[PDB]
Amino acid sequence: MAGSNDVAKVMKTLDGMREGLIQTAVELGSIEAPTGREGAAGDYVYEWMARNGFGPERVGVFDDRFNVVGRLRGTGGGASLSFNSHLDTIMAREDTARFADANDRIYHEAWHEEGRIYGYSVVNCKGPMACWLIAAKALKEAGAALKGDVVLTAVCGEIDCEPVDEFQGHDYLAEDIGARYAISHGAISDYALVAEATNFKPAWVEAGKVFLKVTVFAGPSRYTPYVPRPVAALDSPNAIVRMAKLVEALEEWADNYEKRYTREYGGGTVVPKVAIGAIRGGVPYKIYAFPELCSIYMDIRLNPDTNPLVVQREVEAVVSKLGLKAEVKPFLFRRGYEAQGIEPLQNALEVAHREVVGRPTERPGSPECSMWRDTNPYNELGIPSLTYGCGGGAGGGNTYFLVDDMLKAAKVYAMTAMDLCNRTP
Amino acid sequence: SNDVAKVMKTLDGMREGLIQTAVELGSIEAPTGREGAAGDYVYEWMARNGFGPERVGVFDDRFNVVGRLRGTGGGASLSFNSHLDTIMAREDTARFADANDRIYHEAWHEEGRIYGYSVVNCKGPMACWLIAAKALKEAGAALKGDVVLTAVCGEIDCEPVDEFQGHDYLAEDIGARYAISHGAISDYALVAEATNFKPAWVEAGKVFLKVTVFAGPSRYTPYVPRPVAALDSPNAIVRMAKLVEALEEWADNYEKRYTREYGGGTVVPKVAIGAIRGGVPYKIYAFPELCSIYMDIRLNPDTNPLVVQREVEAVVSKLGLKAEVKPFLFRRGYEAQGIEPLQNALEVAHREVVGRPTERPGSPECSMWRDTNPYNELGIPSLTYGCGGGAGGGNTYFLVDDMLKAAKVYAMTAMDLCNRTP
Ligand SMILES: N[C@@]1(O)CC=C([N+](=O)[O-])C=C1C(=O)O
Ligand SMILES: N[C@@]1(O)CC=C([N+](=O)[O-])C=C1C(=O)O
Ligand SMILES: [Zn+2]
Ligand SMILES: [Zn+2]
Repeated sequence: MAGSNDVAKVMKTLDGMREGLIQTAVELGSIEAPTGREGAAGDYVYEWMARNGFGPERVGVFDDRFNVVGRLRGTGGGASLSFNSHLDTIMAREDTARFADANDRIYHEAWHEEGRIYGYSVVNCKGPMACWLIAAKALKEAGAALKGDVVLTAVCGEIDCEPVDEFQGHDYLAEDIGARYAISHGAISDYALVAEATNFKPAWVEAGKVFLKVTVFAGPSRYTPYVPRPVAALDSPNAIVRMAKLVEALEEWADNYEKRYTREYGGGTVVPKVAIGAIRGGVPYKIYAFPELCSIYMDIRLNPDTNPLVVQREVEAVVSKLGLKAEVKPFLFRRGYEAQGIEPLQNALEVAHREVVGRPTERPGSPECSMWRDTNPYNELGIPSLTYGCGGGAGGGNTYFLVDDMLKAAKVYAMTAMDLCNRTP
Repeated sequence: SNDVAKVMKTLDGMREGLIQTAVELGSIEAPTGREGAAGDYVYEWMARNGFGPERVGVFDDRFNVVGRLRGTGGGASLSFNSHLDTIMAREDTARFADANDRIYHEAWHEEGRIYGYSVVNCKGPMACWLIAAKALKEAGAALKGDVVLTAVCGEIDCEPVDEFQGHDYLAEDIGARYAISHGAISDYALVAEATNFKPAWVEAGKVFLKVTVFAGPSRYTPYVPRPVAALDSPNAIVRMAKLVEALEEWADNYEKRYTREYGGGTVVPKVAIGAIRGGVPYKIYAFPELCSIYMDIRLNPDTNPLVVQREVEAVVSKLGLKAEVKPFLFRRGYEAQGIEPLQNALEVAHREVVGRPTERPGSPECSMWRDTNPYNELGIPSLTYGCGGGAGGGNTYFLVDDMLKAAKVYAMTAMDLCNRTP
């Protein structure tokens, strides 16, 4: 495996699909699809799949935020392979609170130039998606012989947004309604390749995460004309002032956390990092009396073998060490996984890659193995899964794909399927 | 120590609140899909008793309720978990001969007993640990670790499929797993359900299959071809009738073949055809070219859903029928790992309160869906334990005496386990 030169026919068929590949990627990439509003992108993919005869279904918690699942049905007796990429993209209509430059052309558009396709939404993640969409089209139209099904899974809400506090429900949900939902409601297979920009480097371990809301307490609040001064920062009745000290302690803890929990796996080396993604205390429209509490929100990545409570307790000890009183409240926990029994997919992939790209695969860097990918939900559910695709990673952060690379990735995908899907499950 | 004795007879002094909480909770209409009001009651109950509840939910009218009894520090934390939804809706006339019988929809205190399917499943076991927590708090029990109080929506096996999508039809995806994934974590979790004081720490997974038989061509009744052998009938309903018989045979043997013994219980994974539809009753002058059944196939923890799908496809091809066999639900079952500390804390409290070692649970009770699966899936070793016979069995009432024992077992388990070191 794979096949004979059933492969040759499919490779040429893909050669002839270069314009479709670019067109699909630009059209998809041009659709505004920040997490929370992936619907329009979903609709595009549904119709694309319908046109091409993959019998898509919308599989979603919400009628405007859904996954799209289609299939290329095999003849029987082979392993099934899922291809998966996500529908949502990074920058909403205006993320001025995160980024200082929340509106550049590259951040909200996509176009074909030279032999490149530009746009963050192409890098992450409409480009890799176009690649396996085309791969499947070629397989279908070439009449490739496949015993197993190919499952086509475009998912919403991959990006790490989460409800918390007063931000609840439809507008703020993500991973809970995405890949895991799609799989749990029918999109199952023997194996799954998650297409993301990895520069043709396969990973099959990823991090989990625990998000902590840390609320430091102080008080009592006083009207500004009555505030006691001077007072040592850690004793300040202003929770914001205490939080400032806590923040630098947590930064120290974080510097060492990633070192202490670094851990090497067959699938990659996890370097689990920590960042303080938000802070808020008091409200901007009533500032005449300082707040008795102040909260930060921490993103703490987990290697697959770390219980979230171990991390919560470590943060609680940083707080205690400072003599502060705080609530350390988790509001998100997802496990990361190393794929188990990945070998058949890893092998079929390695063989396809060598043929198409012409060299052995390189091992990915740590960040690419220490993040969230939808390989976690697949592996969680017993579907061995790895991530692989063309392009320098979005978090790199790349701003374009080479059309040559995309075409290579499409071929790798088609070859992988023609091999793996003809193995007996 | 000697808090135990104090708590024990804080609890016997609470028989009134236990009964009232169970009857009031059980009296709230809360079929899966409409569990909101039950959630509100639980939230308000938690708030009055100082457990600082939070609504944790995908929808503002279908949510989990998570509360907490905070420990002094340095101990293991324990979740108590029960679900807010109940089995019967007043409209389930499609399922039950008399879907409006009082036992399905009401709860009441009579003599020694509390009647109501909604108390058996699951307001009764919920009241048990609600009261246990209240007793632990008020008696000022010393606890190093937290007790996490987790009332979840959407535990019951309802699922979207076909045109039935979204809010009204979701369940487990927005229930316990959602609650845990969004903060309700602990070192251990006790899922309070009716188990007749027998602990289970293995449960089944499941794959739901939509099986659609194709036939045709459809004809206006005055043109229908007869006689035609069943398997050749242009009427998909007629073909499906023969397939149903074959799948019943497969199901008979399936549970034998995949029966499997675990430390946490013996799993006997069963199969049932839960629904059928072909054609529509308001247009019956031309028979349908397709007909669908919907299969509930339980999985032991070590069975891949695709193996099962293939087996069903094999039954179809042996009859020589054309059909789509389509999975529309798959969830894994788990045997807990590292359950020993909870198992032990439970066993000690149980022997003391109930006065005899625990027995292994009956196979159905560890061959079903329970929210131990999400906890174990997420690395929180979890077992299920509580008073009374299983609703699915199904039992109709709880003895208030049993409810009290359960509450005491819960309280004692916490005082032990939450004072061990994490
Ligand atoms: N009498 C009817 O109009 C009613 C129903 C059908 N039909 O089953 O398509 C045909 C008729 C016909 O012969 O015209
Ligand atoms: N897991 C359930 O809650 C859901 C469904 C039923 N039931 O269909 O009777 C019973 C259960 C039980 O009593 O454990
Ligand atoms: Zn991505
Ligand atoms: Zn139940």
